[PDB]
Amino acid sequence: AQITGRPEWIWLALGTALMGLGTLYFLVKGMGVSDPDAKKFYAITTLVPAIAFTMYLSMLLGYGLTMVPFGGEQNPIYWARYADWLFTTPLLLLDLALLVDADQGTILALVGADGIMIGTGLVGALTKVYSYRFVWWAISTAAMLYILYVLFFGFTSKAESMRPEVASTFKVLRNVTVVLWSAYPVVWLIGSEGAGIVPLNIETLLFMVLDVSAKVGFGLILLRSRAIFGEAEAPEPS
Amino acid sequence: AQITGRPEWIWLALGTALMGLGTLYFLVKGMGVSDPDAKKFYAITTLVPAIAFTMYLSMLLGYGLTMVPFGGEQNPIYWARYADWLFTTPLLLLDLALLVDADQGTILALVGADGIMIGTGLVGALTKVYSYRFVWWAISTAAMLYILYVLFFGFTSKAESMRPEVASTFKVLRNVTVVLWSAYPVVWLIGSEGAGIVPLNIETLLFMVLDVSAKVGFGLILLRSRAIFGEAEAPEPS
Amino acid sequence: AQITGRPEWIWLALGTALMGLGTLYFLVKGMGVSDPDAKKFYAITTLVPAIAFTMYLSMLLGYGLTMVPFGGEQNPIYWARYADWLFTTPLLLLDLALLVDADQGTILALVGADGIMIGTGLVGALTKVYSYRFVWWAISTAAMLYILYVLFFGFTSKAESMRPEVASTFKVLRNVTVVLWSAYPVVWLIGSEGAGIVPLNIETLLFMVLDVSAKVGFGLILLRSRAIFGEAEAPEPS
Ligand SMILES: *C/C=C(C)/C=C/C=C(C)/C=C/C1=C(C)CCCC1(C)C
Ligand SMILES: *C/C=C(C)/C=C/C=C(C)/C=C/C1=C(C)CCCC1(C)C
Ligand SMILES: *C/C=C(C)/C=C/C=C(C)/C=C/C1=C(C)CCCC1(C)C
Ligand SMILES: CCCCCCCCCCCCC
Ligand SMILES: CCCCCCCCCCCCC
Ligand SMILES: CCCCCCCCCCCCC
Ligand SMILES: CCCCCCCCCCCCC
Ligand SMILES: CCCCCCCCCCCCC
Ligand SMILES: CCCCCCCCCCCCC
Ligand SMILES: CCCCCCCCCCCCC
Ligand SMILES: CCCCCCCCCCCCC
Ligand SMILES: CCCCCCCCCCCCC
Ligand SMILES: CCCCCCCCCCC
Ligand SMILES: CCCCCCCCCCC
Ligand SMILES: CCCCCCCCCCC
Ligand SMILES: CCCCCCCCCCC
Ligand SMILES: CCCCCCCCCCC
Ligand SMILES: CCCCCCCCCCC
Ligand SMILES: CCCCCCCCCCC
Ligand SMILES: CCCCCCCCCCC
Ligand SMILES: CCCCCCCCCCC
Ligand SMILES: CCCCCCCCCCC
Ligand SMILES: CCCCCCCCCCC
Ligand SMILES: CCCCCCCCCCC
Ligand SMILES: CCCCCCCC
Ligand SMILES: CCCCCCCC
Ligand SMILES: CCCCCCCC
Ligand SMILES: CCCCCCCC
Ligand SMILES: CCCCCCCC
Ligand SMILES: CCCCCCCC
Ligand SMILES: CCCCCCCC
Ligand SMILES: CCCCCCCC
Ligand SMILES: CCCCCCCC
Ligand SMILES: CCCCCCCC
Ligand SMILES: CCCCCCCC
Ligand SMILES: CCCCCCCC
Ligand SMILES: CCCCCCCC
Ligand SMILES: CCCCCCCC
Ligand SMILES: CCCCCCCC
Ligand SMILES: CCCCCCCC
Ligand SMILES: CCCCCCCC
Ligand SMILES: CCCCCCCC
Ligand SMILES: CCCCCCCC
Ligand SMILES: CCCCCCCC
Ligand SMILES: CCCCCCCC
Ligand SMILES: CCCCCCCC
Ligand SMILES: CCCCCCCC
Ligand SMILES: CCCCCCCC
Ligand SMILES: CCCCCCCC
Ligand SMILES: CCCCCC
Ligand SMILES: CCCCCC
Ligand SMILES: CCCCCC
Ligand SMILES: CCCCCC
Ligand SMILES: CCCCCC
Ligand SMILES: CCCCCC
Ligand SMILES: CCCCCC
Ligand SMILES: CCCCCC
Ligand SMILES: CCCCCC
Ligand SMILES: CCCCCC
Ligand SMILES: CCCCCC
Ligand SMILES: CCCCCC
Ligand SMILES: CCCCCC
Ligand SMILES: CCCCCC
Ligand SMILES: CCCCCC
Ligand SMILES: CCCCCC
Ligand SMILES: CCCCCC
Ligand SMILES: CCCCCC
Ligand SMILES: CCCCCC
Ligand SMILES: CCCCCC
Ligand SMILES: CCCCCC
Repeated sequence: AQITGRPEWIWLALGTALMGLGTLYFLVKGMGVSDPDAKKFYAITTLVPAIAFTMYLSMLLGYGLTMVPFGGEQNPIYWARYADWLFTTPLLLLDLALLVDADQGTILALVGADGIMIGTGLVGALTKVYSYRFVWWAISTAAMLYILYVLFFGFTSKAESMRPEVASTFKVLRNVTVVLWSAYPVVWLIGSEGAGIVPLNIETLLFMVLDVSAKVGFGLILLRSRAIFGEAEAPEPS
Repeated sequence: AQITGRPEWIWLALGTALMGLGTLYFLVKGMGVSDPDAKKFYAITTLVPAIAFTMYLSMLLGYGLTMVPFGGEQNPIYWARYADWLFTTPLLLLDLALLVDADQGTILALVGADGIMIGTGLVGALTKVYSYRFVWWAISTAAMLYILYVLFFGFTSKAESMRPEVASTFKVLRNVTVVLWSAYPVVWLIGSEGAGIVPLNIETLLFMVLDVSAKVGFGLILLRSRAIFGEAEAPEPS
Repeated sequence: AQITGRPEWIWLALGTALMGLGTLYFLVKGMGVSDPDAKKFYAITTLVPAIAFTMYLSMLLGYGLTMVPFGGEQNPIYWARYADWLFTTPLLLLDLALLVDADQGTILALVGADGIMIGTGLVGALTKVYSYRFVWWAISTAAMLYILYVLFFGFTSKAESMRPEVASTFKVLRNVTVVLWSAYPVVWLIGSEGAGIVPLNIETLLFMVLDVSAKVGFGLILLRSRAIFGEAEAPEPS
């Protein structure tokens, strides 16, 4: 943690803090919720920042950091991010899928595709041959594009099915997802794990901003809506 | 396995044996059970000691043992225990949750909180900076306390819901869980992975006694009850 | 990847290719399927070769290869296969279980037993003490035999239950499974990870042929049948 990771500590520290407080806020928010469906959205959404909190701390303390030889050098790689995403990204997808009461088959596809995206991202992050790192990047990107596709096609129906009553929240949470998520591959490609055009320091800041928005930001919007209570034809505001 | 792990072999061996026989006994016990719900409790409960059997053997053979530098020394750490618990603790929680027909949202919360408890416990077990090991211990402990809380609040209802007919078993299995589980953090804190007040030898014995009671002990009580067959208003003793 | 793995590259390359094309074919095949149940079989079955594709490539590029000291030598071990199987074997079992609408309890048992089979296989593959490698092999084999057993007993009922209408597909997919799966333990035992009677080169070819048949082969048969649409009393050919 001397020359490996240090300048970026500030972002890691802020990251940890913002994720901790977010978890505590959603935790308090969920107290009292007796609604079955509401219970699902709270559990899922609370765990997301909780898990990230854990991994951000591992990176801050230096545990979730490792050196990867490539390009003829020792490159500081935060593998901890993948352990985080492995569980948080599928969970966020569960939030969107549950809103529209997606089919099991669609959930499985979304989850599997995400595991591939993260798993291949991790392999690319640890791959010793530079050129091959981008081969893994391309496959993970295809996995992501598959996911984005599913979220926009064959995932809704207003004819009393998936988006018949209150689907406005889903549309907004979908907008954020596609926008934020699509930024990760770019950051990775230009940062320390990729071309190295942006220093690890700036890379960390970007991932911190993206993570907090995709977890806490995403969470705030979802847990404030009325869509988490009713889908048939009952809002349930209070 | 020379100076790293040796004196504790006896407990590891006994551990392995008691877990093996327990798995074989539950295995035989489940033969014939056609009851759907009963089938769930048998599958879950049989797998628990089966998994532990595997990990206890890995520790006995030396595979699930690693050296962790901290406190200015090479500390023998049985990481295998975490691989065990990662799967067995959520499974035990599934047994309790299924008994009371808990909500999905509650199951998710219980499972997620457990994964955090185990994951953070593992990170603390492998952390190179001594003082930081206890930071991970505190977080894992909070996760555990969260779980214990859930098991005692907003997890029952006699008004024909969660604990309307036969909930006596749940109460007894809950008593054992809170008592045994709460002992793990103490053992860890005073043993080899923590302060080092108790030798690894005695630590292993304690974890062996606790594990067998929380798995086989817990299993015997559950698989003998009638609660595994009926919940509505039918015991189904024979 | 110099003396460790090289001669076997051809099989790894072919493996990668056959798995890629298989995934792409099932992908195209699933386009349009609106049937809920059909959706499950397509998702599961498509992901299988997709995951294997990823791991076959990791082995081809050298990432999923490691050296394991035993027998007084450095033995080239493709650990990547276990990461593949960890997810693909349970998924294939889900296909068979879903066809007959197996009970939850039975699915859990099948899944748990498979995780043990793969996990113990992995430990045996990485174990440093030669003789102990076969102890792990025996346990994994018992796990496999348990699975085969379940697939042939207490897994069907023509009296309007599990195999009342179209169970012919299940019988054929069961025949292939038991035959192909039973070959893996033999190959492992006689190959590089075991006795070393068959060179790693030939071992790889065998696993490649077995994998493609158990994934793509198995997939083609399943995704062409009408059983994936109806079970009650409706084929749904077109
Ligand atoms: C809380 C974190 C979230 C929502 C993270 C999402 C991450 C991604 C969409 C990352 C995807 C990647 C690729 C498509 C290519 C390879 C590198 C990754 C892992 C950055
Ligand atoms: C079969 C094993 C069982 C039921 C094990 C349960 C384990 C725990 C409740 C362990 C919890 C821990 C903490 C709360 C703090 C950090 C260390 C641990 C992992 C021992
Ligand atoms: C796509 C791959 C498939 C269907 C692979 C299946 C693998 C097995 C049935 C492997 C089982 C093994 C044992 C029973 C003993 C130890 C070694 C293994 C892992 C080869
Ligand atoms: C910043 C808080 C750290 C959390 C430690 C334990 C968390 C358990 C979270 C469970 C969340 C869903 C119910
Ligand atoms: C709303 C009922 C839930 C039925 C099970 C859904 C499984 C979702 C998989 C999520 C992946 C977890 C990391
Ligand atoms: C790099 C830009 C930082 C943006 C921070 C935005 C915080 C949003 C607070 C919510 C305000 C609602 C009206
Ligand atoms: C001590 C017995 C070792 C077990 C080896 C294989 C176990 C498979 C267990 C499946 C349990 C739930 C059905
Ligand atoms: C009784 C029906 C079961 C519905 C799914 C429950 C999922 C439980 C998660 C258990 C965690 C496994 C390690
Ligand atoms: C350290 C104390 C050992 C306790 C062993 C107890 C075994 C319990 C057997 C059940 C007896 C039922 C009457
Ligand atoms: C819907 C189930 C499959 C999801 C697959 C995502 C795959 C991304 C890369 C695949 C490589 C193709 C050979
Ligand atoms: C057809 C409804 C599905 C209910 C959940 C089944 C869980 C199957 C576990 C599969 C293991 C995944 C690797
Ligand atoms: C080692 C033998 C190779 C076998 C290849 C068989 C491919 C099967 C193609 C399907 C033909 C259907 C009539
Ligand atoms: C300086 C540490 C602060 C910890 C927060 C305690 C309050 C938790 C409740 C959140 C509303
Ligand atoms: C040496 C390269 C091996 C082939 C890799 C397949 C890559 C597919 C990328 C996504 C279109
Ligand atoms: C309708 C929900 C809005 C999501 C994006 C919010 C960005 C808020 C920033 C305030 C300047
Ligand atoms: C999604 C729009 C694409 C913008 C261009 C990104 C390129 C980044 C690399 C800088 C050389
Ligand atoms: C000395 C090894 C004993 C193995 C046990 C075989 C019997 C299994 C059936 C359990 C009632
Ligand atoms: C240097 C310490 C970093 C802050 C850690 C947060 C710990 C929370 C413990 C549970 C109350
Ligand atoms: C009502 C179930 C009892 C659980 C604790 C049992 C301990 C038994 C020990 C016998 C001396
Ligand atoms: C749950 C009751 C607490 C008893 C005290 C445990 C302290 C153990 C440490 C010994 C110095
Ligand atoms: C030489 C690479 C070929 C890639 C395949 C592109 C077509 C995909 C659609 C499959 C029918
Ligand atoms: C030194 C050997 C330890 C005992 C292992 C139990 C093996 C069971 C194999 C399956 C019948
Ligand atoms: C009834 C399905 C057949 C499964 C085995 C097929 C083998 C085909 C090989 C063609 C020579
Ligand atoms: C399933 C039939 C068994 C055939 C014999 C396999 C033995 C392989 C080892 C070669 C010495
Ligand atoms: C000198 C104190 C370091 C910062 C502590 C802040 C906790 C978020
Ligand atoms: C150390 C700062 C604590 C953050 C509290 C949350 C502000 C809304
Ligand atoms: C159900 C998803 C399986 C996870 C596969 C891992 C991808 C490399
Ligand atoms: C209709 C979608 C436009 C193209 C989106 C992304 C390209 C990879
Ligand atoms: C909700 C409409 C999406 C438009 C996205 C623009 C793509 C660059
Ligand atoms: C409503 C416009 C959608 C914009 C989506 C952004 C494309 C990257
Ligand atoms: C490296 C990224 C390729 C471009 C993808 C789509 C641009 C919006
Ligand atoms: C050189 C500074 C990079 C700017 C990052 C902006 C954070 C929102
Ligand atoms: C000398 C024999 C060692 C002990 C074997 C016992 C198996 C539980
Ligand atoms: C080696 C001892 C075998 C244990 C058998 C179980 C006793 C009830
Ligand atoms: C460090 C915790 C791992 C998260 C597992 C996710 C539980 C569904
Ligand atoms: C009502 C609960 C009493 C306190 C229990 C545990 C303290 C951490
Ligand atoms: C069933 C009542 C629980 C009392 C536990 C005592 C706490 C130290
Ligand atoms: C019925 C009394 C409950 C005791 C619980 C034990 C507290 C650690
Ligand atoms: C190290 C443990 C702190 C005390 C927890 C509750 C005592 C029953
Ligand atoms: C010095 C012996 C420790 C006692 C452990 C007791 C096992 C129940
Ligand atoms: C010289 C070209 C190597 C083989 C490429 C084939 C892709 C399947
Ligand atoms: C490089 C060969 C491509 C394979 C296409 C699939 C043949 C049916
Ligand atoms: C060594 C076996 C791992 C256990 C996985 C649990 C299956 C639900
Ligand atoms: C009725 C089954 C015959 C024996 C099968 C496998 C032996 C391990
Ligand atoms: C479908 C009948 C199975 C016979 C298998 C032969 C075993 C060697
Ligand atoms: C219909 C005959 C079944 C053959 C099964 C093969 C046994 C290994
Ligand atoms: C090494 C394998 C033992 C024999 C198993 C059953 C033969 C069909
Ligand atoms: C020496 C060649 C081994 C034969 C392997 C056959 C592939 C089906
Ligand atoms: C030396 C490799 C043997 C493989 C022969 C042909 C495989 C079909
Ligand atoms: C990022 C801080 C989370 C709390 C928002 C109210
Ligand atoms: C502790 C604050 C409670 C928040 C209620 C909405
Ligand atoms: C579960 C932690 C995995 C670490 C990845 C390098
Ligand atoms: C669970 C471990 C995640 C890290 C991957 C190397
Ligand atoms: C690696 C992630 C596993 C996905 C489980 C649904
Ligand atoms: C690099 C892939 C970007 C995808 C755009 C949505
Ligand atoms: C220094 C400001 C940090 C906030 C990140 C968006
Ligand atoms: C610990 C031994 C398990 C069997 C109890 C009958
Ligand atoms: C092999 C013993 C059978 C047990 C029946 C209860
Ligand atoms: C799956 C085995 C993980 C080992 C942890 C150090
Ligand atoms: C599955 C691996 C568990 C060990 C963690 C280091
Ligand atoms: C690491 C444990 C995963 C939890 C799956 C429900
Ligand atoms: C160290 C935590 C103990 C919890 C008591 C139930
Ligand atoms: C020597 C006795 C071991 C039993 C553990 C409770
Ligand atoms: C092995 C090739 C897969 C495609 C079969 C049509
Ligand atoms: C691209 C080919 C389409 C296949 C339709 C069955
Ligand atoms: C998730 C990858 C694990 C690698 C096993 C050695
Ligand atoms: C997820 C990691 C699989 C490799 C086991 C060592
Ligand atoms: C290691 C495989 C986990 C099984 C999840 C159902
Ligand atoms: C080595 C085990 C073979 C099993 C035969 C079906
Ligand atoms: C060289 C032929 C390869 C096909 C494997 C069955």
